[PDB]
Amino acid sequence: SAETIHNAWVVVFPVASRYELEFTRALVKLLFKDYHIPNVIKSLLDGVGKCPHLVKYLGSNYNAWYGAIKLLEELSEGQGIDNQKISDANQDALLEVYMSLQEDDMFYGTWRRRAKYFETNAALSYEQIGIWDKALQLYEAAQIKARSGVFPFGESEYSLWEDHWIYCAEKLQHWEILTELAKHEGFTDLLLECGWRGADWIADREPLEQSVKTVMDIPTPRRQIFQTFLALQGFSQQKDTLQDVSRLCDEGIQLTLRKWNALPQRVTRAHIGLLHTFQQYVELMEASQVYSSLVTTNAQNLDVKSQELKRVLQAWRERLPNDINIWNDLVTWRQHVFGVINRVSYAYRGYHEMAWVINRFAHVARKVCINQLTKAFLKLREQAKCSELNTGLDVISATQQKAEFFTLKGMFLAKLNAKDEANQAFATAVQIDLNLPKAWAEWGFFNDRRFKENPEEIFHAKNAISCYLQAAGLYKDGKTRKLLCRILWLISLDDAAGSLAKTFEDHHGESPVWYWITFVPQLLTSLSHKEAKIVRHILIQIAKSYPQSLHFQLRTTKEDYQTTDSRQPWQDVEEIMGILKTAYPLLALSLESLVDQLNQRFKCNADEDAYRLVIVLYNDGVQQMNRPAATEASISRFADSVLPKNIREVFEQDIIACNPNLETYISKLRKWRDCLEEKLGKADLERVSLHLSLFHHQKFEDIEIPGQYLLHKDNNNHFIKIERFLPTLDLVRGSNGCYKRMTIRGNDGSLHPFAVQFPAARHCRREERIFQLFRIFDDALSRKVQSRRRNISLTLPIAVPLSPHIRILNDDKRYTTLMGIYEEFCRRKGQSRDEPFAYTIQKLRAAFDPRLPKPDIVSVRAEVLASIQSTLVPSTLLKDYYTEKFSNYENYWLFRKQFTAQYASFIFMTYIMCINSRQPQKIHINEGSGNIWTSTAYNNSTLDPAVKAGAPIFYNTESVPFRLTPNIQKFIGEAGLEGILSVYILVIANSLSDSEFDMEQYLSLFVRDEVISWFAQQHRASAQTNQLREIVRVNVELLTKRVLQLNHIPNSQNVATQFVLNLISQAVNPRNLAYTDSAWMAYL
Amino acid sequence: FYLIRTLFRSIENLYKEIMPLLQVLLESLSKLIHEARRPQERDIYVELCLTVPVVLVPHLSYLMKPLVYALNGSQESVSQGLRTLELCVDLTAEYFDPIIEPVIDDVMEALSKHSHTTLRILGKLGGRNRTFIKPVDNLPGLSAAFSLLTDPRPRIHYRINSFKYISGIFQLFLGATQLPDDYANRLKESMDIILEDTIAPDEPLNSQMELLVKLLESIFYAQEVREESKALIRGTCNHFILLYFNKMVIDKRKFVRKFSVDNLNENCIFDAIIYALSSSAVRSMGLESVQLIYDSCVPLNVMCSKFIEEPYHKKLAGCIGLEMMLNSLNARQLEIIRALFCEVTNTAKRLILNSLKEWNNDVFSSVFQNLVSSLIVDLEIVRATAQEALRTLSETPIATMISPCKHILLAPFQMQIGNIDAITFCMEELNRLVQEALALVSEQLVRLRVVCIQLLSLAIRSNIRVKILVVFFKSLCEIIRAAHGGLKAVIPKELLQNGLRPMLMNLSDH
Repeated sequence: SAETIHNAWVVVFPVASRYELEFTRALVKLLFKDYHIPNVIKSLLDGVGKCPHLVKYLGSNYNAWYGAIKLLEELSEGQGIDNQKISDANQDALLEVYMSLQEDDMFYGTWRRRAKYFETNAALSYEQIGIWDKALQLYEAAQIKARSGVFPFGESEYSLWEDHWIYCAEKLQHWEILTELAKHEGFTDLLLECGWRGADWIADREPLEQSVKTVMDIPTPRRQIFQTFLALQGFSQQKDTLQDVSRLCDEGIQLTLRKWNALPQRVTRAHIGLLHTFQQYVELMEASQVYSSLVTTNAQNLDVKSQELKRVLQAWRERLPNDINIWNDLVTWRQHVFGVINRVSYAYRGYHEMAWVINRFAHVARKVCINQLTKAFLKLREQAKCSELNTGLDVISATQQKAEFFTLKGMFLAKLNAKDEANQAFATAVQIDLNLPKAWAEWGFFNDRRFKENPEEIFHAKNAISCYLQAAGLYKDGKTRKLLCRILWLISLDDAAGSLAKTFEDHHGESPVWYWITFVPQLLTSLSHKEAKIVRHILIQIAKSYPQSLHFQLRTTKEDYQTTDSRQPWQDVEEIMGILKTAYPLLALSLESLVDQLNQRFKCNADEDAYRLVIVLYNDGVQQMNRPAATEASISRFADSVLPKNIREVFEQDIIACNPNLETYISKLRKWRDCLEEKLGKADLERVSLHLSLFHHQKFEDIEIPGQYLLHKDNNNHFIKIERFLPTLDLVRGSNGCYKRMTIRGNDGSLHPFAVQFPAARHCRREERIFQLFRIFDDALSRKVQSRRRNISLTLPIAVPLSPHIRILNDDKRYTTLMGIYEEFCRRKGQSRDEPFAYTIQKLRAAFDPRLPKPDIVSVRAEVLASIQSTLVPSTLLKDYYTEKFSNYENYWLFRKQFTAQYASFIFMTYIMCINSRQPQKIHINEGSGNIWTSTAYNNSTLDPAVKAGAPIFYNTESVPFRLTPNIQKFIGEAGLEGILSVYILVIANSLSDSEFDMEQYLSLFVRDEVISWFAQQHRASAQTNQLREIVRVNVELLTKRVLQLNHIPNSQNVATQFVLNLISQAVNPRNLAYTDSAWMAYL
Repeated sequence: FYLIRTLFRSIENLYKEIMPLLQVLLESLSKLIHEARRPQERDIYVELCLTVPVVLVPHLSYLMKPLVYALNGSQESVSQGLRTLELCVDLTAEYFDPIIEPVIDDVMEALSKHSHTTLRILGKLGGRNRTFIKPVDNLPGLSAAFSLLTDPRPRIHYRINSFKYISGIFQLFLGATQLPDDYANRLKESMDIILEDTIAPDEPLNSQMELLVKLLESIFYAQEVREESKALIRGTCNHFILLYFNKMVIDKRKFVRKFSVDNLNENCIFDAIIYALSSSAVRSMGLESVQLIYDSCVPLNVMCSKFIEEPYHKKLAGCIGLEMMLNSLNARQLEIIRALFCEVTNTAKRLILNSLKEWNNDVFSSVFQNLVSSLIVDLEIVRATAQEALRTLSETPIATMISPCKHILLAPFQMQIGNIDAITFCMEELNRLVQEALALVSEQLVRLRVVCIQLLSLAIRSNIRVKILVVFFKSLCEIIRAAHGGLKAVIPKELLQNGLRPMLMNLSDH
């Protein structure tokens, strides 16, 4: 057998269907070839044959696959606005065509909140769960009625309608059925036919099945799933009804699930509805047909399918859950009670026990209209199945003590203070009865804190409420159990060491550790006060003889990291080492020998390698002594296969030019300077350390790996030994410190590695306490009903710090941050080392006459800032590195979602608690994953009232440290802060309202006292009142002033976009970024 | 018990390793007994021994461990460990193993679980290619609607027959299928009944190793393949080592040559790529046509996946293009990787060692001995084959060569031949004798102690090292105490009587 042969041969060879390839290839080839009269043939043939041209060939030659959305959406959405004058077709076609399918988030929020006028962007963009959706409808209607210069936008109208149905979903089905008489081809038939079927409805079921099945195009499996489930369901008892319906299709519809393989979005989605509907319909139809066909009263229906089928099906189906799935599956799968109860104990227990999961799951998981709109034998079921109105209506129709005490104390406690009122009702109602759960925590914490806040004699009676905590000794545990530790603060309001001596010692010693081993942290900080006993015997005996390996990291790290100071370590280490050594065997021989030898084996080399020693010794000796006997010392020590061609050029030039005069100095200086400077690492533990060996893993010792050995996370699992690896340990690139990245190869399922950040810290070992603040992020795991499943949980690692300056970080794919990857990747390629700020500041600041005569201007900043600061190094590095670093949809989607979620969650979660640093050395990252892991005076108010000592000082001093990048701050993500406002505003605004628990203990214990110089904080913070502000004033003022508000009259609350617009507009500009004053001098 | 214990414990490896699948499956498929220590010890030892040495071992071990481990009684640690290791090593593969592992796993998990479901499912849950790598003879609008609806500008071009014919033909042609029972309800219900998803996540994703590993593995794991691989490896290694060794100064002798001798695309690339991609033939046609046209006129998946008529063109085009392109512009990685993986190791090691060692002088012996000893001694069949082949083939420095046999053999048929040949053929003394003799202390103690004591005592200050090490090690303290005390003490009256009376009195009084 160039565009005419490829377009004519490729477009004409495929015709020997096939409409999109011939129409798109003929129209694009004819329009581009006829309108462009060379990169399309090479890029299309090389890019399409090796695996604009790659997105069209790879995105169009897949026969409409799942991977074509990235190339088609990226190529069709990469250029739309800011081009000539056509924007309605690109904005409407790109927003309407890209604001569908399943993967949206940033596309739906940015396209639905930043396009044309968008009058419904507040309720539509701020909706999500459907909170402010209640009104949204009102706003839409109003605009419609008004008009007069409206932007039409039907899509908006339809959205409003859908929202309306959702709101009126289930509960408001009354009027929704009217839609079946008009608007609602699938919503009226599916909602009205699925929400209430009948027994002898042949015409009502034959029209939906015979009219909702014509192709049927299941993709889009709403009509096929509703018609198949509605047509196959319903016990009609028509002889061959279950056999013909279950034998004709049934399993064949499962083949439609294979279509999901062509569109995995997202993971389950259709698998839960198809598997739950097919398994529930097949199990309910088979059990109802067999039980209904095997008679009953005639032999009382025997048994078999009763306790095992009802207990296994009700326990597995009711207990195996995750909104629409609970209401649709629970409301649609409740048809078995009519067939088994109408042809007569299982209907009342199954229907009453299974029908209550939608109110508790929807009302407890949807948290305003869901809980208020979704909610002698008839008095208990009718009154229990669901200030004077709650007590009179709930008590006029134990539940009385928990409902009256929890409703009266929780509903009457705020107000503001408490004092009395709920003190007698909470203490009297919680100091008796028997089993209770919320009364001990709510009435115990509120009555103990409010009653013990006055610090008097009667407050000592509140210590008796601590006995109620014993009632929680057999009620499992959980993170909320940590709140019980706050009750220990009530002991501070007691007398000396008595009061709760028998109750605390007997209750704490007669039970397990629970919160005495899994909590730790703050418990390891109470040492200067009277904490040498009380819970020391129960915590040391239970944690040392009940928790197995749990006190080895805290005892070895706390005892080995750091005249009362010189005598406390001998008595504590002698008593703990004697009681533990006499308790176990050998208390911790493998942990003490392995931790002492491995943690103390870094003292001897503690060296470099061959290039640093040969280049430093040859360069220092030759450069310091020069200002073939001597040439044999560098060749014998620099021969390690890392001198190319330094050994050949230095040995050949130095050995060949060892005479004359100019050849020796020129060849020795040029060869020694170029060879010694062009090759300037490794770490060999077998020829320096030699401890890992016989640390043979210590002949397979009985010890866990470092990092995966805790009391709560991964507890009582496959705890095996780690085989480590060889001895060829390489450093992490080469920053300011020698990061010794070790390798921990585990053949028993522990193949990982280790790291070391040399031995330097800011506040020494106390700086490690700052890492405890990261543990506060774990508290979010106790309050994430939708952020944990919608935000892919959060980034967290395992870092075991050794001694007082060593840290064992986890590196999955090397380690790279912002300054290392930006400075190393941007300062490479050409001849670059110290430019950007040095070349721009030195050339721009030294290009004029230094005098400066006289001001001048010479403004300002301004053009000098834009010419000596904005000189590229922003969109080209982030766009070229982020765009060129990806090669498929997994790298772009995983890099964009992981970078946006990790940067927004790490910046929003790490930019608080006096840690809002706009410079580097903060939120770090890696490579393949990312993440970010690396006064005035006193004026005290004595006592009594403490709601008037609000001294707010506002004086700017020092601070600064708010520059550098920026740079690609508004271009590193996606259109500034489009996708970060939903996760940052929703995740940051979703908390700080309930489920506090750890607040006064972590804030008061971590903030009190000041470090260092314990004089003003220790001598001024030791009072005899309630709160001393500091943590309460900073946390209440910052959280209350920064998280306000959430509700109003017409759903007009701040943030919304007040935090992103005020923070981005007030932190990403010229005077704001150049004049510092970011977070008001770190708050401070 | 005698056949499974003797045949499974007595292990030329194809009959003994493959006899347990048919013997244990056919003998255990009659619903009998014989378990407890036999199924538990056989499943734990078979999973640890079969998984510690990691295509016949994965298919035979994964396909044979489920038949012997899934036919017991209870579901304790043997079911979670054996099912987690066997199911984690290979899941839904080898056709028969996929249909034979899902029935026993789903029936055993559902029947045995109907606290084990939370720990077994949560501790053994793994999101892989189960929903997309199943099929087993089983049997769209985003790109067409977005790509076809995103444009439609400029002028007009019908734009109705494509959407109507594609939607009606695709929905009408795709909405009707056919099936005949077979195994649709079991695979669909058993494979789709597990409803325990946990989001998705799993980002990760992300030049001498690909060319050296692909050229050395593809050229060494392959007549034309032996002549082209031997001539290309010998010419590339000799030309790269001789050309990169920086020699030829001002010699007066001869023998200083033989360094180099060897030295329309739009229609063929567009027609071959469009015609071959618009219809296994795309990799051979595109790689052979692009490699032959590009290499004659002027990638790792086809050579790596096809090298294990397309093998000669893929191996010759990939090896010639990678060797010529990578060498036309490192001896430890190519020589160790090409010689450490049986005629290629002896021919490449003997030809490269004889030609490189005879063609040269302290830089070649010091760099070759230090790089070969450090690279060969610094690195389960790769360590024994590379250390035994490199040490036995290169040994024809007592601390580095004596420390690797005792440290590698004591930290874990090749150990006896390698340790006996290297220790017996490889033969200041207080540190090596006291450290090796005191640190080297059932065949490793008798072989190392008898070989070191016989060679050190027969080839010619041990009272302080033997008395201090034996008194401190024997006085400082179930198989470690009896084996260490009996083996270390069977080779001062208070330490011998008081220290030896507890072993005979405690061992004889029980």
